[PDB]
Amino acid sequence: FKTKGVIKKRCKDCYKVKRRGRWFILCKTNPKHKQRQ
Amino acid sequence: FTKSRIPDKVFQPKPEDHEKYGGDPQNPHKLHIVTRIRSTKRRPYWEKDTIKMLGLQKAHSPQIHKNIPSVNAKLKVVKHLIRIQPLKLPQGLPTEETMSSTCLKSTGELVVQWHLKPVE
Amino acid sequence: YPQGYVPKTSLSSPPWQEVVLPDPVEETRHHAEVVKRVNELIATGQYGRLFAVVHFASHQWKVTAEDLILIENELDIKCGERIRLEKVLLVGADNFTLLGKPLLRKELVRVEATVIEKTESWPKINMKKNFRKKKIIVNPQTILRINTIEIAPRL
Amino acid sequence: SSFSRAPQQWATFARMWYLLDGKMQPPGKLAVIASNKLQGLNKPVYHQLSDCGDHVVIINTRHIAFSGNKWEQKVYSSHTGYPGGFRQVTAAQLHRKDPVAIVKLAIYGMLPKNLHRRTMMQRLHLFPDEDIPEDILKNLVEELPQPRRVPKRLDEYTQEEIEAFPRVWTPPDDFRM
Amino acid sequence: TYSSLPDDYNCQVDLALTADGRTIVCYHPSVDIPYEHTKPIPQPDETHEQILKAKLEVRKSKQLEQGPMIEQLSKVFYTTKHRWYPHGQYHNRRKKLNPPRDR
Amino acid sequence: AGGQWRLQQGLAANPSGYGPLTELPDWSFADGRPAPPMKG
Amino acid sequence: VKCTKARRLKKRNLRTLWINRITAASQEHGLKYPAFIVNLIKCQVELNRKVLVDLAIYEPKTFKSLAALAKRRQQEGFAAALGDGKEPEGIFSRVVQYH
Amino acid sequence: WTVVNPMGLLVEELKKRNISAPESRLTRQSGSTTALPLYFVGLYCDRKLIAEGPGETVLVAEEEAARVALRKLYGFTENRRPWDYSKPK
Amino acid sequence: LREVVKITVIEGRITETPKATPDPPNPSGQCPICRWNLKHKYTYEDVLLLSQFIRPYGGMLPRRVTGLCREEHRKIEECVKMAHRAGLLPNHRPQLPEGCLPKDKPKLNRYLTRWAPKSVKPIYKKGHRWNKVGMAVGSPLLKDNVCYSRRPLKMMH
Amino acid sequence: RTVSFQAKESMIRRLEVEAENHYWLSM
Ligand SMILES: [Mg+2]
Ligand SMILES: [Zn+2]
Repeated sequence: FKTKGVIKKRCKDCYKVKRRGRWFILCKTNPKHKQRQ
Repeated sequence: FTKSRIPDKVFQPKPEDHEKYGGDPQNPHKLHIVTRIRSTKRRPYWEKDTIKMLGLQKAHSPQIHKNIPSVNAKLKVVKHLIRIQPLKLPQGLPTEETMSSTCLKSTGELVVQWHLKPVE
Repeated sequence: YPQGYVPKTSLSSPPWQEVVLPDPVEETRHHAEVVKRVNELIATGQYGRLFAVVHFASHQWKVTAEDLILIENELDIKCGERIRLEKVLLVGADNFTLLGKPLLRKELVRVEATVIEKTESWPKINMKKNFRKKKIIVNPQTILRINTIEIAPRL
Repeated sequence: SSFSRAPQQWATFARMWYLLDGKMQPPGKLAVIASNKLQGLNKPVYHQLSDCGDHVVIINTRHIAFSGNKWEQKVYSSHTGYPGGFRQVTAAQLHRKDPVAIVKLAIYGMLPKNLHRRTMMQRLHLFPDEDIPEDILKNLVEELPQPRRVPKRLDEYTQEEIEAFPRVWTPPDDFRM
Repeated sequence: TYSSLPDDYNCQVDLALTADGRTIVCYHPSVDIPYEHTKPIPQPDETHEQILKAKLEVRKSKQLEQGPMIEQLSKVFYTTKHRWYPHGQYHNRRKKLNPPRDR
Repeated sequence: AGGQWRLQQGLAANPSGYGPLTELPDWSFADGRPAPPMKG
Repeated sequence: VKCTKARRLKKRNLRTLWINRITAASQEHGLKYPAFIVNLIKCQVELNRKVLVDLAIYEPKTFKSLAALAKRRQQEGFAAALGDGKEPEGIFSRVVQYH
Repeated sequence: WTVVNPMGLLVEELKKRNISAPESRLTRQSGSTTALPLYFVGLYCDRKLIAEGPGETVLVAEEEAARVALRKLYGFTENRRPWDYSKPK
Repeated sequence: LREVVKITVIEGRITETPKATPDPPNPSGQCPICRWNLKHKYTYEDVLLLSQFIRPYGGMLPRRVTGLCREEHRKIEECVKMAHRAGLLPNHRPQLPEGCLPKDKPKLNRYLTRWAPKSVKPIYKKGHRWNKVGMAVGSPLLKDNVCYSRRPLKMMH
Repeated sequence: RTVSFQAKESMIRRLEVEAENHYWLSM
C-alpha cells in the first residue's frame, strides 16, 4: 500500500474498490500493485 | 483613469426597447425629470462638477431639464448617478390660475389640479 | 388517471396548504350585514370607552379621553383653547373598531383636545473635544389633554 | 380588564411552563424554539430588563436526530486549563456519555452572551426519556409543535395506503427475487 | 367562517367593507371559556406566605448560613446564587429613595 | 416596507410624501375656524 | 460625548424593540412579521410600529382583527398571482385612489 | 370603597336578582406546584361565565373573581363610558 | 417470480406476480419514473416508491429488470442508502448468518446521510468565518429536485 | 470568496435603471 495522488491500474488482474472513504487498486496475483489514494 | 467616450450605438434604441419603455421614437418628450440616486463621493472630479451644474446636489429631489443635445451631453456624463424620467402633462401645461395647485407624481405626471380627495 | 398526474410524494405538493376563499357574491351580502350590526351598536350607544389612533405633527398617537400628549414644538394656540384633531386612522371600542384607508371620514369620528401647557424642554447637551465645546438645546413644547372621542352612525 | 393593580401585574408577567418532545428532532431546531421561549421573546411585553422568560421542558432528548454525518463530523472541544488538558470528542461520543448534553449545548449557544443567559438555563429542564417528575407535570401548561415533520417508516404505512400508491413497474415472472 | 383566523381562542373576528369601500368594519366579540373546559377547585384542604414557609423549611443547623440558605433559595426560584448576595454601601446609598411612578 | 407596492399604485414610496395624510391640516379650532397653515 | 451620541441610538433601539414585540404578537396568530407589516400596507392602513405595539399589548382583540385582515389580504394575493389572466380583484385588495 | 369577603356580598346581590349561586372553577392554571403559581378562576352561574379573576393562590383568585364581578354588576368596569365633563350642566 | 425449492432434488417453481397499475398518467415515457411524471419529485422519504426497486434484504435491483434510465438509477440507488441509514426500511434488513446477531449498540437517529457513517472522519479543525469546513447534508445527485424555498437548499451545513 | 445574493441582485437593479437612462437619452 503506497499512498499516491493518482491511482492507476498496472495489470489485467488489478481491480478497484472504494473502502473506508478512499480508492484502492487491489491485485491478488501481484500484491506490489496495491495503491491507496 | 480618464474620461471615457461611449460608443454612439449605446444611445440608438431598438424596436423592442420602444415597446418596453412605451416611448414613441417620434413626438419625443420635451422635459426630463432627473434625480440623483448615488453619491458623488469617490467619483472623479468631472462627475462632481456636472452634478452641481445640473442642480442635483441634493439626492432624491427632482430637477427639470431641457431634452436638448447640450443638456443631454452633460447627462450622459453622470448617467450612472441619476434617474431620468420623462415629464408627462396629462392635463396640459400649468396656467397662471393652476400654478399654485400643481403636484408632481412619482409616475412622472405633473397634475394641475390637486384636491387630496377620494377619486369617487 | 388524468394527464399530468403525479402520485403523492414528499415533493409532489407545495408545503403550504392552499385555501379556498369565500365566493365574492355571498361575502358582499355578509359585509353589508356586519356593517349594519356595528352601525346599530353605534346608534344605540352600546359601547363604553373609545380609543382612537390619531396622526398629529409627524407622529401617531393611541389616544383616549382624559389622556395627556406632549408635542415637541410650539402650536400657536393659546392655553385653555379647545381643538379638534382631524386625522383619525383607527377608532376602537370593546367590541368593534373602524379602520380608515388611510383616514376615516370626518362624520364618523370627532376627537377634541385642549391645550393645557406651553413650556420648553429641559437643557439637552449636544457635544460633537474640550468641556466648553458644548451646545445646550431647549426646544418649545406643548401639552394637550384629550377630552372626548365621539362617533356617529354614518356607516 | 377590571382586575386590581396587583393581580393584573401578576397575570401579565407570570412565567409559563412549556413542553417540547425531541423525538427524531434536530437539536438545533429545538434550540431555536427553546431559546425563544427562554428569553421571553414570544411575549409582546418583552423587554431586556424585565426578566420575563419562561420555563421550557424538553423530553426524549436521547432520541434526537442529526442530518448528514454530523454525528461523526461535529466535535465538541473543552479545556480543563492544565497542560495536556485539551479534549475533542465527537457528537456520537458525547451523546453516549451524556444523553442530555447535545441539546443543552445547542440551546446555550443561542442565548445572548450576557450574565442573564445563566439564569435562563436554570429555567430549562431536559430529560433523556419521557419520564418526568410528578411535580414538573403539574406545572406544564401547553405543549409545542415539533419543528421537523417525522417521516413514516414502511411498517407505519397502512395497507390501504400501499394499495393507493401505484405500481410504477412490474417485475418479470422470470426473476428470482 | 369568512375570517381567516380560528375564532375559538380570543375573539370572533368579523371583517366588512363599507359600501363605498373606504372603511373596514371589525366586529370582535369575546369568547367565554366553556364550562366543559374548566376544572373544579380542590375545596378540601392558603396564603402565598404559607406556601413559601413550607418550601423554605429550616431543617439544618437551625437558621442556615449564607451559602446553604442562598443555595436553597436559588433552587426554589430557579435562579443562580449570585442574585441573593448583598451589596456594599456605595451602591446602597446611590439608590433613589422615591423613584418616579407612572400610575 | 411597502415602498415598491406604493409606487405601482401611483402613490409616493414613503407614506410621508404627497398624500392626504401629510398635506391635510392636522387640526382646526373647536369653533370650526380653520387653523393657520402649517409651515411645512 | 456619550450623551449626545446615545440620543440618536435611542431612536433605533426603540424601533428594534417595537419590531421584536410585533413579531411576538403576530406569531401568536400564526403570521411572520414581514407578512403582517407588508399586507397591512397593501390594505392602505398606515399605522406605525410604535402604535402597533400599543395595540398588541393593550388592545388584544383589535390586534387579532388586524392579523386576520393581513392574513386575508395575503390570501388574496396568492390567488391573484396564482391564477394567471384576468380574474376579479380580491374584495380586500381594492385600492382607494386619491386626487 | 372597602369591602371584606366580597363573595358574600356577591351572593347577596345575585340572590336579589333571583340568580343562582355562582360556582367557582379553575379556568387556566400555570406552575401550580412552584413558588410562583398563576391561577385563573371563573365564577360560573348556570354553566355561564359571569366573571374571571387572576391570582397567586386559588383562594386569592376567588376573591378577585368576585371583585371582577361586582364591578360589572355596578357598572364600574374599567372600560365604562368616561365621565362627561362636556355637559354644560 | 421463480423460486428454487430443494428436497437431493431441486426445482424452480414460477409464481404469478402482481402487474403494474394500468393506464400510466403519461404514456410514451421511456423509463418508469418518467411515465408517471416523477422525474424531480421523489426524495429519500418516499419509501413506497423506493421499496418497489429493493430486494427483500435491502439490496437494489439490477437496472435491466427495473428499466430505469442511468440518471434515475443513480438517484434511486442513492436515496435507498439514505433511506436505509435513516431507519426507514426496518423490514429489509441484511440476512445475517444464524451465527451472528446485530451489533447490539443503541442506534443514533439520522436523516439525509450522504456517506456511510463508519468511514467519516471528525472535523477537528473547523476553521474561521470565511474558512469554515462544511458538513455535507443530502446528496448532490438530487440538486435538480423541485425546490419550494426562496433560495436553493443548503447542502453544506 | 463568493459574492452574496444581496450584492448581485442590487447591482442588476441599478443596471436596469441605467439601461432605461440610455433609452430616454436617445430621443
Ligand atoms: Mg434606523
Ligand atoms: Zn496487479
